[PDB]
Amino acid sequence: DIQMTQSPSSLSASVGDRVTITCRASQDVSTAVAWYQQKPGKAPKLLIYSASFLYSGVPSRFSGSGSGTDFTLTISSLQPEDFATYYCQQAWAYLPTFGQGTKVEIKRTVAAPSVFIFPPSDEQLKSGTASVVCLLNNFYPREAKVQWKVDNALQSGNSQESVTEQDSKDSTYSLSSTLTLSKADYEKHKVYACEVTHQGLSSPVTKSFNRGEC
Amino acid sequence: DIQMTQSPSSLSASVGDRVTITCRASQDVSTAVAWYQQKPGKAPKLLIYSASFLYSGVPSRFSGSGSGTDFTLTISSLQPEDFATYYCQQAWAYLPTFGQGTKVEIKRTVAAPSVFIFPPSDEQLKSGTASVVCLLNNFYPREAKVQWKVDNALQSGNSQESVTEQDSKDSTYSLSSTLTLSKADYEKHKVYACEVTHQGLSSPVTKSFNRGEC
Amino acid sequence: PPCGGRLNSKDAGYITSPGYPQDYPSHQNCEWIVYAPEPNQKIVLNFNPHFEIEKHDCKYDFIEIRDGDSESADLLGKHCGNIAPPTIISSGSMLYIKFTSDYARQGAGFSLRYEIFKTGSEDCSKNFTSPNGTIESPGFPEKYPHNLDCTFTILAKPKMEIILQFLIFDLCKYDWLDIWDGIPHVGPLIGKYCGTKTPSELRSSTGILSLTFHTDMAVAKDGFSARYYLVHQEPLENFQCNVPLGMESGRIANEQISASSTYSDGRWTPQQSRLHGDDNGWTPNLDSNKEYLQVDLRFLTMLTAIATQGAISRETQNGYYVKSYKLEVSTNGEDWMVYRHGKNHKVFQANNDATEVVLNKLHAPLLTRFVRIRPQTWHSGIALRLELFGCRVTDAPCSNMLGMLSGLIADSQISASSTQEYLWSPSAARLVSSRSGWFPRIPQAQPGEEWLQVDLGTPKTVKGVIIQGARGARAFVRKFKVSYSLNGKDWEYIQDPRTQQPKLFEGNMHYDTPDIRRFDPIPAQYVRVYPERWSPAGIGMRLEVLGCDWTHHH
Amino acid sequence: PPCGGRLNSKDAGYITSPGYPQDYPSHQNCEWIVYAPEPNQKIVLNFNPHFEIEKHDCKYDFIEIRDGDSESADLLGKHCGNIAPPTIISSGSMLYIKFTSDYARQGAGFSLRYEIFKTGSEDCSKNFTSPNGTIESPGFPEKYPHNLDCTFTILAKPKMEIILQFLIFDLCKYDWLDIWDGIPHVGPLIGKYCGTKTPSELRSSTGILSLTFHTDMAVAKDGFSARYYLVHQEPLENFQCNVPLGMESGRIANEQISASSTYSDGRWTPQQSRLHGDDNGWTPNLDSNKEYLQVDLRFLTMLTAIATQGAISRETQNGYYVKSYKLEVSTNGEDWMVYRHGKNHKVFQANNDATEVVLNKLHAPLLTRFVRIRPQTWHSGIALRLELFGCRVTDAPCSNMLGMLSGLIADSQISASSTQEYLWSPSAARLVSSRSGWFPRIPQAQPGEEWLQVDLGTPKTVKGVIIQGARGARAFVRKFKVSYSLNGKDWEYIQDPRTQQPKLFEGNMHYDTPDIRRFDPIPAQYVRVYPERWSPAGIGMRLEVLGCDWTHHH
Amino acid sequence: EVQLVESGGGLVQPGGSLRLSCAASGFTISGYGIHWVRQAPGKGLEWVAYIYPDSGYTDYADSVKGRFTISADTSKNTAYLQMNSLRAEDTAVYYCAREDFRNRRRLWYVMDYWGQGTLVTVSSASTKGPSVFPLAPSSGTAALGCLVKDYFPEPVTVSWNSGALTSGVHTFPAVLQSSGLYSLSSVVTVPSSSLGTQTYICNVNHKPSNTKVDKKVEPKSC
Amino acid sequence: EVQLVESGGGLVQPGGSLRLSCAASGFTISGYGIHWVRQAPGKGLEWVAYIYPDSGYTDYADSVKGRFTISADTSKNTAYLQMNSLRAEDTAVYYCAREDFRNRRRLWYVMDYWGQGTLVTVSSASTKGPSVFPLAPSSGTAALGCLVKDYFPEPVTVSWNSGALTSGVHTFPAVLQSSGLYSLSSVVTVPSSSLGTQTYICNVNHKPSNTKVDKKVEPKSC
Repeated sequence: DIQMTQSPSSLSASVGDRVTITCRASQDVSTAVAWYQQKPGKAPKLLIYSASFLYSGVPSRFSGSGSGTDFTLTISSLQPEDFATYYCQQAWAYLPTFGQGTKVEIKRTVAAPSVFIFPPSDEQLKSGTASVVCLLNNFYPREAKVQWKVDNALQSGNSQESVTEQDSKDSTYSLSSTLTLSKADYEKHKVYACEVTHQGLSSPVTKSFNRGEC
Repeated sequence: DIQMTQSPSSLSASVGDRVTITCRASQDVSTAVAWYQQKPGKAPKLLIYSASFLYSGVPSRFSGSGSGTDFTLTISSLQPEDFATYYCQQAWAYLPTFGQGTKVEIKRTVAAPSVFIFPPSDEQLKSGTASVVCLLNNFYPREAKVQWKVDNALQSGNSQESVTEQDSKDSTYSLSSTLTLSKADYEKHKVYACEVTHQGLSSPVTKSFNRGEC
Repeated sequence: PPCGGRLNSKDAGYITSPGYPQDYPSHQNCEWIVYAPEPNQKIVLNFNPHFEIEKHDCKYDFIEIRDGDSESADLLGKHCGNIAPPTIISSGSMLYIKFTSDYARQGAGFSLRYEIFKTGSEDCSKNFTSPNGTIESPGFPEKYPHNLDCTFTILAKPKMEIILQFLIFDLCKYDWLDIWDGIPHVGPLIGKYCGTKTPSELRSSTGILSLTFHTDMAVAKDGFSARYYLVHQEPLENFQCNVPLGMESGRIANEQISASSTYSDGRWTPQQSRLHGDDNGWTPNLDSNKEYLQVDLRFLTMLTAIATQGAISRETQNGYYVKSYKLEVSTNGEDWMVYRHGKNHKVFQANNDATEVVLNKLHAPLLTRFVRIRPQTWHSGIALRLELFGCRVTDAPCSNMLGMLSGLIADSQISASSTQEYLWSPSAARLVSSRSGWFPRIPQAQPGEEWLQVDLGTPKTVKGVIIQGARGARAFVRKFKVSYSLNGKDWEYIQDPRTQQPKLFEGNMHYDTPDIRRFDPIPAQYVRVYPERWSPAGIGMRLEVLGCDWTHHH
Repeated sequence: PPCGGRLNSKDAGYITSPGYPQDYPSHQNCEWIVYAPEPNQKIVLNFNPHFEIEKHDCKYDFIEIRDGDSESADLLGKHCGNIAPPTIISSGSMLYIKFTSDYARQGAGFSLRYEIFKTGSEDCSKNFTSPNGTIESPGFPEKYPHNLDCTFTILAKPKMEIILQFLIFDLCKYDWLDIWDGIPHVGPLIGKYCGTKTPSELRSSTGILSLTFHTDMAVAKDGFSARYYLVHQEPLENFQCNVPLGMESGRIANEQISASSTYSDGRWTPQQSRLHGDDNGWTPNLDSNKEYLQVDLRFLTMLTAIATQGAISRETQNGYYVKSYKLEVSTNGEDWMVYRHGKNHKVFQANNDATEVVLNKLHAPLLTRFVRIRPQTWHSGIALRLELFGCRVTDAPCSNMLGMLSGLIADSQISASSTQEYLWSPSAARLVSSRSGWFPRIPQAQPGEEWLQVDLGTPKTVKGVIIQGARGARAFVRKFKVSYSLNGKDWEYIQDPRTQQPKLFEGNMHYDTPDIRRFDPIPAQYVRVYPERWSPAGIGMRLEVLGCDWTHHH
Repeated sequence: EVQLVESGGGLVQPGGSLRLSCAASGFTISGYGIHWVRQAPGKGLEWVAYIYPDSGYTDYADSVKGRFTISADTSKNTAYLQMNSLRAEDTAVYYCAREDFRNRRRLWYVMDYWGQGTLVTVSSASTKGPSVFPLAPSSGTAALGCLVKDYFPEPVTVSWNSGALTSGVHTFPAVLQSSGLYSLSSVVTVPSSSLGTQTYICNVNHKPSNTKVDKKVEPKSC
Repeated sequence: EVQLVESGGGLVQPGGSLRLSCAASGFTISGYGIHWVRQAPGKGLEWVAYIYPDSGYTDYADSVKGRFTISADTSKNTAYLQMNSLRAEDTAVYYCAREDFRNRRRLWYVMDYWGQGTLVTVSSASTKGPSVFPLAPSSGTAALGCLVKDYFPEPVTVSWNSGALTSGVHTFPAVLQSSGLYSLSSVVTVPSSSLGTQTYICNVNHKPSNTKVDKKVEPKSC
């Protein structure tokens, strides 16, 4: 099989920046190379065929060059909506193949997160286990530190992060930290809190709650 | 659809007789007509293609003529083994179709049947019902009268005939008459008998048995 | 039952060599056209595996599928032997199949099935009725994310000129837009456009003007925007057919002007041949009598005068000018006539110098579309400035072309006494647009025996005919008579008062260049032309009918 | 990497226009042969849908699949455009594909896949070693209820003549049996038989004789039974090459005798031309010098004398007889030579009357297969009775043909200095059987530079060569030298004692009629012929090697 | 050797679906014509459908058009016949037959090799394994047999001593009883001297119920 | 309008079998190229197989050759992909895409229209419907959500007020817990004045278990 490898495998760049993905084929492929665009959880879209020909509907800000073994996609004036993963494919051999893909990320102003903390609900405790969420709504960059404390017992290796795909309008992420422990262990302690270090905060924010409340 | 109809729809004729099946097509068919031979419970065999051409292996005693709307199979020197049903097919229209078929029967010397009578077995009575068989082994012609008597009460509409397909060696038939009644009704009577009128017997033969025997 | 024909694939059907499966006859020429009822659609054919045609190397017997319609479509396949061809999908809305048989030996033949193949494309066609409006791509200024295949036709009530002018044009295999003087593939082609080849304004008095328009998702961005106007005209009687057709005014676009060649420096282009142009003029790459300036008037126009000058070299002050020339005209730019005066050609006496203008009025008006001036003698070199004068055949009162040329008269309304081909396309009889012409069965017939007939469809006032020769030993009708009828059953010949006798009209002197014959306006739904005399090659004819609609009491 | 070749489809493979998918080069002539390793089998091809070749009407670029092998097989398909051809299944064990490219514009091209297509037929082939036995259909006298495709070859140790004679023959599209003087499709065809055309006895000293035999279930009853014998011969030295070849004895069968025509009454047939026949003789339908009696000797025979008489009309007692004639000979019945004496033809003085016999011994012995006598002058009419005299090239001692003609020398053992075609079938160099001949790259080369070489495969006693011209401005070699070697690496030229100098052998005077050249028996595994002189058209050559096996101590 | 072997036939609910397989050995099926022909119990041959796998050409008798779908997997050298919406009158034995048309205009639509047939039965009636009762001789030539009673669907197959005894046997055509279930008998006549000193076992087999019972017939009394 | 809609994907036992359907609307599939391309969770696109139904030409990536069988019913304008002997690493979303090659050498093996993808999951793990717990606000902008816990296989789909509320919502990627079951949360931020006077119901749906529970989230205490 002809193998395609893409360079770089991921990049962040600001809106309006020209951006250049590259794709090197393991042997001559004439101009028979296609570019697709995949947004997460959606089918790929054809952008470029035969190396340099825009497919219908594609913003003219996209363009392809290449001619043999190296090929290059170019987004000249990057847009938020252009957040996606981009695949090259060779359309030459009997069997098609794609590159592993280049993931493009948009660089924006720093956005301080809004941190919220949710306790479990009666419904849940009654079954067997309890879980405590920490929403960091809308921030940038994605690189954000989360710390959990249970009567200040800096717990670790007992909770999980899930990060939203970058908004293709505002270019921000949201992040959830979910903390599992048995109801047996949960009743041991009253006040649970969540602490969030992230660039766009001048110092760590810590959100918290009283068990029982009223 | 082009319809094919065969003439006659059945015939008996002696060994060595020339025999002539006929097939009339519902509209011109050039010479595009095939003849198959079907022995019972076996797949059909191609004999003749394109009206007049013998297929491989077929005894030269078979031959086909025809040329438009009437066609004719001819077995010149009929053999016992030639007992079968013969189909014509038109091989002209987009959709093939066959004739309803001509069934050929071999005419032999008259053969007096051997009549045997079987009572039920303990095994059977115990379940619920009993059945009494009357084998007429090997005879000709197939036209044979069977009468049943239960203490001379000429029973009718309570038993069934099953006739073997004509032997393609000795050209004879065998026939079974099976008599159903409930064990309730069966014990009413002791001596059951079977009577067989058939041409090749100079007078009716009657086979019988004693219930209990020993 | 003559083999071949035109099948409308709206409903899936079969086509087989005449006998099939009975062996096909010798000496055989079946041709079919399978068409989809939408431009949108494609045709697909699948053959039956039981396929037998004579071998050798298809020298003798064979099947030919061509892509479109007619023999000059690309060959999708030529087959012969015992192997049926593989699925053939059209690229347009139409296919052409031809079966050929030699005078020697045959075989079972072939059977295929045709049906519409759906590609995905949308039929976005619209008809335009209103006084003014925009004709454009769907979604213009942007791409409609779909293939398209659409007819835009403008329809105008009689006495109304159609003006079409394009604002933006941004498109020859993937995308194109051809413009038709009539119904597409029935009227003549005005021209095929594609690219950023932005087409010049068009003024049609034919009563229809239509565009076929095709796109592809493989072309990244494409579309067009145009405007149309319906302007009322008023036919005067007091009216000379000598208006300038628009070299100086520019109503003839640069697009329409062309030539055999032009000087190497590119400073004497065809587009400088406009009368009174202050920048040089037209000169060819050489100076010889095998050279010409061509103007395409686009629509069938009446030419009545030519006016020419020379030219002063703006860069050197030299004086070049033509001294004499011949005129060469055609209805389709392919078949040409050199204007005659008496037996031999007509040499026009042109200029004596560069600046002054020389007028030459034609003997009698000449009906054409493409015009060529051809220099014969000159001073120094071949310099040329030019105006053409005339007017529209429609500028006469009650003189509309009634549908033969456009297609507003359907094939079904066009009948004939005999026809030479067993199965005969009625559109073959159409003035100018027909690829060949009407020929009778023995085209050397006895006079008054043969005739062509036009059913106008409702009772009209008929005021003339236009008559033309036949394209495809070149037949034309030299003299003819005309009868008319309202019933289709009771017929009156157009009488001549001098002679008291069916009037005998003059016909053509040429297979291409047509002639208008007018007469007292009579009421008629049916008109018939009966040839009386013809060229040595026999009767060959194309026809249009001139007239207008019927209209008081208390 | 020269495009095209011969592929053994035992393993499924691909064939594509050279570049594919890269556009194919211009000016291109790829031809392939795809063959199954069993007669049994068929070839099937399936094309890739991505197929692009130049349009127009395949006038310029195209693909051609022919059914069998060579350009004169029937055309299964000729394609060009963007539609790949549909599955092509062979009818034999072999297919031929050819791709053509003009010197102007190209496209992606084509790719197909080949593999063996299994039909159901059985390969019932057998080789025959034993002194005597029956060669017959399976199940004979009856039908074997299966298709068949079988090679029967008889193989004989050297010095053993093979005699084949048929008892019953009951079979040209469904069934046939061709007989080969060698390995089928490598040796010459002795003849194709089918029907109740019961073939005459054959005596072959070639060392092999083989039959290919094909049947169908569509033929109701068919089969054949024959017998073969291996008879020991003993080559004498004291032996004249003047034995009668068998018109009178009948060893030449009626089957083998033929003529341009024969008299209308059918009472002077060719089969009456046997010397001393008491029933009339051979006369043609007219009497002219454009007429001939033909005898096919079947195998390559040496002719040394002709004896002719006239004939007395048995029904009228008239005396007809030929007075003079020319002789015309060929190795394949297609390419002919008129016997020469000096510059011009040889007129043979024949008879003075009907009864008496006239003998004419050839000047020198002539190696041929087909013989034609051609009357030139005659008394009253053309009457002819005839014997041919000669013997087998094998009747010399140690003079076996060593495999070039039969195929017992494989293609792999046949090499050359240059060859004109990039990729060159080695079988092209075979005496008589090769369809064309060996031509070098520039066929007008410098002497001693070019050579053809035969690897006999083990060390043999070599005693001569047979040399022939080339069939397909007709080249033949006029003079040559021979070198030999045991090592394939140390080479000795055959020396001439008079001159003390590599011996220079005489070659051919004709492109077809071959010449035997013998010499002192030397040991050799490799033999080389180096042309020194040739006809104006250049070097063209076919070759066989004569010799025998090596064999004392204590 | 050219062969066709059908499979996948059997009992099926009306309205239900079923899929026959025609499996070619000895030759490649693409580039032949594979036809299905059916035969309703004791009636004539009905042509039903066909396929020509290289091209894809298929076509169907009106009696099945819209409900049956002929097809072919040439990588498996097999043709299929997918039957849906099954009516009672589809009940029949279904043969698949080869047509060799390439280069043979005279043999077009001629069916030269036929599979062995597979039985498609369409009934709301359920499966039922048989009861095997012996038919015992008396107390020259005397005869004996086996009564295969109360089964459905067809067919049953009988043999004696596992094939060892063929000559003289007679297996009768199943009759359809008023009860809705079939029953047949198999008999053999044999010497009344080798009677009562010879093993006579009949071997009844019924695929549809997965029943084999080999019953030993003796002449018993008291 | 040209469309492709896959179906027939889901959870399946290893070694087991499954059959995807690509269903073309808007155009006839014969005379196009129908490709299958798969994408393993969060990895790149793998080409797997294709078919060109007029001809029959098919071919396959080595990673599936011998186990997968692409095919097409043009009477139903659909292409299929029959997968057998399923390994774990076949787990992926499976797209089918159209290739328009006739007369277009530059668009050969180019995939211009893509179906929506269907998810094939290969696990010995069994199906399990989810538990939906609410995430209740406090006691400017306060936020709230739903915790969809303890389900398998993927995917779950969340919505608020049946689509009525989109703007400001965030449904998180399911994480695989150490327990082997997935869980995600969906949140939305909204004004703390319209809080406690507005119906906020999240709508969790899980096809694989046939569960819909629409849970109403409130800020409760005591």
